[PDB]
Amino acid sequence: MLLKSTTRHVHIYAGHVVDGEVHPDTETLTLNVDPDNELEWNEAALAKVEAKFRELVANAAGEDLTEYNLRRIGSDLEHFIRSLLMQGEIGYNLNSRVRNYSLGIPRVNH
Amino acid sequence: PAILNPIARPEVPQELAENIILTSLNDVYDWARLSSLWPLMYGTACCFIEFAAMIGSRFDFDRFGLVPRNSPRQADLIITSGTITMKMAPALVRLYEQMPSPKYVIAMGACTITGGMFSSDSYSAVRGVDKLIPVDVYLPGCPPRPEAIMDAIVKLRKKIANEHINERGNLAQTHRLFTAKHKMKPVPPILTGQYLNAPSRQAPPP
Amino acid sequence: MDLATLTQTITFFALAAAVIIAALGVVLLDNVVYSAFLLGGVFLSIAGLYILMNADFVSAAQILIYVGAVNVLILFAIMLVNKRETYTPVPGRWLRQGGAAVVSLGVFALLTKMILQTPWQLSSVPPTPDSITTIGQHFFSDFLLPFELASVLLLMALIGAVVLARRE
Amino acid sequence: IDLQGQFISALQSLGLSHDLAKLLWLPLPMLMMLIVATVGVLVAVWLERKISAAVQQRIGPEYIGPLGILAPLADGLKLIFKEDVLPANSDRWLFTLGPAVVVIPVFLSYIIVPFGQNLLISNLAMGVFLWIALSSIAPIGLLMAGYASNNKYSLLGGLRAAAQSISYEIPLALAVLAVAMMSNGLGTVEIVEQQSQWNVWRQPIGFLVFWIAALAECERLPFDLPEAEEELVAGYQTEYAGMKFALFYLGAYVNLVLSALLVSVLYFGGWSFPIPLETIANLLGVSETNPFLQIAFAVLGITMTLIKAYFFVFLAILLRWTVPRVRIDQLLDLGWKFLLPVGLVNLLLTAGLKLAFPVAF
Amino acid sequence: VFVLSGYEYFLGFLIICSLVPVLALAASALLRPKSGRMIRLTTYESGMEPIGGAWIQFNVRYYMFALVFVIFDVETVFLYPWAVAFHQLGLLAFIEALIFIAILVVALVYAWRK
Amino acid sequence: MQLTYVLILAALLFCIGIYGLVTSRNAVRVLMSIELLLNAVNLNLIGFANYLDGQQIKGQVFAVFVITVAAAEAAVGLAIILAIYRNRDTVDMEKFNLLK
Amino acid sequence: GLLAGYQFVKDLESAGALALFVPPEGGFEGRYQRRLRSKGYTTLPMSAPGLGDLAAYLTQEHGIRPAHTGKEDIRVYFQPPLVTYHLENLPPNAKGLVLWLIDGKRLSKQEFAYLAQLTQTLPKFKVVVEVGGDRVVRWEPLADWVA
Ligand SMILES: CCCCCCCCCCCCCCCCCC(=O)OC[C@H](CO[C@@H]1O[C@H](CO[C@H]2O[C@H](CO)[C@H](O)[C@H](O)[C@H]2O)[C@H](O)[C@H](O)[C@H]1O)OC(=O)CCCCCCCCCCCCCCCCC
Ligand SMILES: CCCCCCCCCCCCCCCCCC(=O)OC[C@H](CO[C@@H]1O[C@H](CO[C@H]2O[C@H](CO)[C@H](O)[C@H](O)[C@H]2O)[C@H](O)[C@H](O)[C@H]1O)OC(=O)CCCCCCCCCCCCCCCCC
Ligand SMILES: CCCCCCCCCCCCCCCC(=O)OC[C@H](CO[C@@H]1O[C@H](CS(=O)(=O)O)[C@@H](O)[C@H](O)[C@H]1O)OC(=O)CCCCCCCCCCCCCCC
Ligand SMILES: CCCCCCCCCCCCCCCC(=O)OC[C@H](CO[C@@H]1O[C@H](CS(=O)(=O)O)[C@@H](O)[C@H](O)[C@H]1O)OC(=O)CCCCCCCCCCCCCCC
Ligand SMILES: CCCCCCCCCCCCCCCCCC(=O)O[C@@H](COC(=O)CCCCCCCCCCCCCCC)COP(=O)(O)OC[C@H](O)CO
Ligand code: SF4
Repeated sequence: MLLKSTTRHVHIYAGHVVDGEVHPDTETLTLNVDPDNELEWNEAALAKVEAKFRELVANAAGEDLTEYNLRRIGSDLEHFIRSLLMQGEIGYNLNSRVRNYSLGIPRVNH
Repeated sequence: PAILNPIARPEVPQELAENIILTSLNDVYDWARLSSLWPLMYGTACCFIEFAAMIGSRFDFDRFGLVPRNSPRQADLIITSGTITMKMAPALVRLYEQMPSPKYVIAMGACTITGGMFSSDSYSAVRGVDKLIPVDVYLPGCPPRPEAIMDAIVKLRKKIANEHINERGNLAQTHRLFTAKHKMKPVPPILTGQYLNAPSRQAPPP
Repeated sequence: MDLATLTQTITFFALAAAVIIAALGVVLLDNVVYSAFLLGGVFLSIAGLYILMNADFVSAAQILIYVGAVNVLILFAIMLVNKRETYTPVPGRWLRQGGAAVVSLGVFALLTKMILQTPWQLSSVPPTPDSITTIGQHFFSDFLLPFELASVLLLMALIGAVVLARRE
Repeated sequence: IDLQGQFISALQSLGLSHDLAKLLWLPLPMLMMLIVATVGVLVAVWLERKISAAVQQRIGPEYIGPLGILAPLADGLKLIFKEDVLPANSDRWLFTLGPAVVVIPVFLSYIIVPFGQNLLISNLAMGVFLWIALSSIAPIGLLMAGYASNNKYSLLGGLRAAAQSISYEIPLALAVLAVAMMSNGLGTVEIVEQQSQWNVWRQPIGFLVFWIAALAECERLPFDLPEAEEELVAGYQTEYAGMKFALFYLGAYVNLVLSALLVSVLYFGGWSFPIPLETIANLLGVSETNPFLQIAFAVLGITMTLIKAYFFVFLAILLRWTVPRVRIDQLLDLGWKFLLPVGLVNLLLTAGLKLAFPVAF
Repeated sequence: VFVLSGYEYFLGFLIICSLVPVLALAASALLRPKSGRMIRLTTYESGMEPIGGAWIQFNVRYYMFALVFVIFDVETVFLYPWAVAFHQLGLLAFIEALIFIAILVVALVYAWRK
Repeated sequence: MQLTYVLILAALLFCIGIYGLVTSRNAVRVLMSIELLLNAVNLNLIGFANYLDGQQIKGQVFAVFVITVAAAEAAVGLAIILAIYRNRDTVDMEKFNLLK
Repeated sequence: GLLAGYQFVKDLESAGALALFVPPEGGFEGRYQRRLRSKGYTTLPMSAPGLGDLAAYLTQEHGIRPAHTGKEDIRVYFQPPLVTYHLENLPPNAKGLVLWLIDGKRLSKQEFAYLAQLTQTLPKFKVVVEVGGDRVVRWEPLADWVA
């Protein structure tokens, strides 16, 4: 069975997406940043997120594969995404979708 | 750092349509869809009961066409009623993603829009479902009067009637997916059958 | 040379093509459930072929029994025996496969020669439309022994099958 | 009038190969019956939703149309536009075929629904027996919907559905058998023309058996086991999303209007405003070629068929909210332990009464 | 030769009825959202994940209930032409059909006693 | 649509059923092939009844009996297969050989 | 008359501030918003009962104070003007930006007059306010309906 940490704009699984399926593997740790397109992404920001994901899964892991640790990785990835959005590297989508600012409203940095 | 949490500022402006025939057909596409919402029979806690009161004879959502459905495959509306703990958050996202694409969400009660009375000193409640799924309508209040759930249904119908068949592009999932090998010692699942046939149930240890 | 006969020929050849393709699928396909459903396809096509031969009662009877009772039985039993099909190939296979193929082709050629050679007695008189009342007359005048012994046949089949498929 | 005569004659007046005109007319009734079947489905959905609401001191759909008239239209058009899902390891071709095999033979059985004499598609010689044979293909559809799923939830539902649809096929045939004993035949028009001055009054047990067996075709809340939400989620339907699920949602109400019309024609008669109407020689009407009287009696026959079909649709969707469900084993004991013995007893009784008193049988 | 009157309609109506699903299900395919591939494509297990293994614990519960159905399905086929032709037959056919039905009744009793 | 065509079709169905009865390895498929064979026989009977003996149809009653008994023999054969499966736990017809 | 043309958009471009009278079932005015959006105008509905002065929220800035709940002592956010910030983020070929207010019944006549006057200044900015009412979707200029 799968082991996953699924929240908004982060989806970590424990398998390999071959064509759309998941296929639990016990060492792949796929990642699916922002499926619903709450935000608008760039090529540099996605690379930063992938690098953070790698250094978070590789440099700090010798522990079990419980769903607790998967959630613990997803939480750090989402804090990193929120920091990227605060600094302004990315932004909300503004498209005609739901548009509920889940990571905070736009403020003016006083 | 000029404006924190900025907006997109997009390009390629709209590519929307104008001819009377296609907008008149969009009228029917959106009328058939909003006046036959089928909610998923999904309750977790207190608010569900008020939702059930909204099913009862005192005032039923049967008018304006709402028939509660059991499986998410036929449901196109999930009225999240109850506090979502961290134990059950992935059990909701699943039920949401396991459900056809022109779908909607209503976060009812305070415990699904901000965390509610559990937004403080609680270590297990998800502080709002807006950080799990794209909510469409929020109605506040510990258990909201079941004629406030119907007000939320009114505000959701007038949002559904807004959609545009020439705009269903903002409805798929982009799937920016990656991969990274790990070394993390898979453990055996500690949740199986074996409750009464367990050997430790039949005789005390010496 | 007509619109009725043209339809009766086109439908016959369509149903014959359906019979051949579904019957080849029953025996050639690697998956067994596809064969279990193409079998009902065969039975439905043959039920149509009966109607095209002025036999309206026996076609409905076939649809009742073959694609309504025997097919459902075969589907249940095919579900009962699922174990993921770990069939290891056996050496002495091309021998029996080739033998079956050649004996089948030879028997078919022999039967086709026999059918195209013998002078059947066509007896050009239009058949009867009320084909069920006649079958009702033959159950109790001519075919009384078989009609009466089919009951005991069904009873012994029920007894023996319950005994074999019982659980104890 | 004989609209067929006029159509073929006016079409042959401009040539067009008279024999070919008879081929150019089949679509006319073959789609008139489709129209009445679809309207019957809309009526059945509307009646269910508006009668279940009255029974429960409630109000059904009222914000769709004037009286919720457009509620079935909306519920269908929604399911048209819905994204269809096909789960991971499920089969791809038995999936999209189950909901069609459970529907095609339910529509095909409308060949034999009379709606008044000369007002039906090709009164067949097999008639009701052809319907008994065709109603045995839906279990293949349910087994197909269950076998082509990676969900063991729904295979167990497909099996318990295909095992209920075969339990109520022997008594459903033993009731039509007793009706065909009296009817001298099997064609529906020939079955009903024995009512010339109703079979319910001479088959008071076969009527009960037929009606119970027809309600127990995986249709009504008396049973509705594969749809019993609480015990199991939708059974086999739990994985169909768009139009594939609407085919189940639709093939279950057409299978109800069909049964209502069939109980009407077997035990009551799609004719016969109760008095022996055709003995209205008291108005000195030459029915034979009366240009009207023909249309007046046509309308009377259609109304008298629909009254007694609506009676049973009403009574079925009323029992839905009156009779408690039975598990699955109290269900399989109705057939094979109560309905099959009583069906055999009714058949033997009709035989004994037809051999002794050949009049009135 | 073909003398079965009423047929012409069963073929045409069979075609027009088989055309209803393959047309509604194609109209729905033309106008409906595209794919939803990633995790929409899993099996519904009440929100949790499939337990694994995924068998059925085979039971003869539904072979016997199909055996006994086949038996009486054949019985009805044998009884239909007797009932339709009960006029020209009269007596001495009721006796044979009654023997048939009694044998089938003993069959049902045997199936119901185990 | 002639008698020779119906007979050749029945012979070809007989052929296919024989091939499936000898070649197939699963155990229910041989029963399905036997059913194909019995259908090939019923087709002969109905063709002969429709063309040769068309008034007092006697191939059609014989065909009714053939259908009856094919149902019965299937009901018994699936029972035999369930019995052998309950013990050997397979249906591979190339493993029911207790000989040399 | 069961199907509408584009008179709504013309009337909005003429008056500037309309006052809908939608029926209290809320599924028959979204099509008029879709008509607005198809012309080039971009909408944004923000449920009037919940805005402040309507001048600090729409024109000027305003310090939003989130819900500290015992932790995280009082902090302000200063979200930008809800209009001047959305007039800058219009799509390239955008005809304007109309402001939709769902529950307009809660506002007062003073705020209605303010919203009407705000349309003349600040050019690319129209206003629709769903004041509750009639059983058909009728509109009326927002400069009217008051005084
Ligand atoms: C969604 C569900 C509802 C949707 C509606 C269906 C869509 C169609 C909409 C069109 C409606 C307009 C048609 C006007 C109805 C009058 C036509 C008629 O009666 O025509 C009747 C003729 C009669 O046919 C002839 O009828 C003759 C005599 O009548 C016979 O009819 C029966 C057979 O014996 C009776 O037993 C009777 O005694 C017998 O004499 C002979 O049988 C001939 O062989 C036969 O050809 O058939 C025909 O062309 C009829 C063929 C067309 C069928 C349409 C009928 C629709 C039902 C309308 C009922 C109206 C009720 C009252 C309306 C006002 C309100 C109070
Ligand atoms: C070049 C391209 C070409 C492409 C072709 C495609 C284009 C399509 C063309 C236009 C579409 C029109 C579709 C419908 C038109 C109506 C045709 C008609 O009127 O067709 C008339 C037909 C035909 O039957 C009639 O049949 C009699 C004639 O006898 C013969 O008619 C039949 C055919 O032979 C039978 O075989 C009969 O036994 C045979 O003897 C009549 O007198 C007429 O002649 C004959 O037409 O009527 C019947 O079949 C009876 C069925 C209707 C009965 C109505 C009861 C109505 C139900 C009530 C409505 C309300 C329901 C709502 C509530 C429901 C809840 C349950
Ligand atoms: C007088 C009638 C004249 C014509 C009548 C036609 C009626 C049916 C067809 C409607 C016209 C548009 C059809 C195109 C097919 C399609 O869906 O394209 C894909 C686009 C989706 O947009 C697209 O979305 C696509 C992605 S996606 O797959 O949709 O997710 C994306 O690629 C694309 O860019 C985006 O624009 O959708 C459409 O074009 C329309 C789909 C929904 C239209 C429903 C109309 C409802 C009418 C039924 C009610 C009428 C009652 C009876 C009348 C007889
Ligand atoms: C085997 C064959 C079977 C084939 C199957 C058949 C498929 C049929 C598919 C078609 C079904 C469509 C039904 C529509 C019913 C309906 O709309 O509900 C009626 C509702 C009720 O509200 C109304 O609205 C009005 C109020 S208001 O102004 O809207 O607010 C007021 O009238 C009142 O509320 C109420 O009347 O109307 C509406 O709410 C607005 C929706 C607008 C509908 C569009 C008009 C229809 C146009 C068709 C397309 C033609 C294209 C050319 C036109 C230029
Ligand atoms: C349960 C699933 C299905 C199982 C079985 C499926 C198999 C299908 C059944 C096979 C049907 C058999 C063959 C049909 C015979 C056709 C020819 C025929 O029937 O003769 C009739 C006449 O035949 C025809 O005219 C029919 C030919 C047209 C049928 C073609 C199909 C129609 C397709 C739809 C209509 C399309 C029209 C527009 C095309 C441009 C006889 O007329 P009658 O009944 O009145 O008897 C007396 C006769 O009138 C004169 O004495
Ligand atoms: S939202 Fe309020 S009423 Fe509902 S479960 Fe949470 S605390 Fe209880």
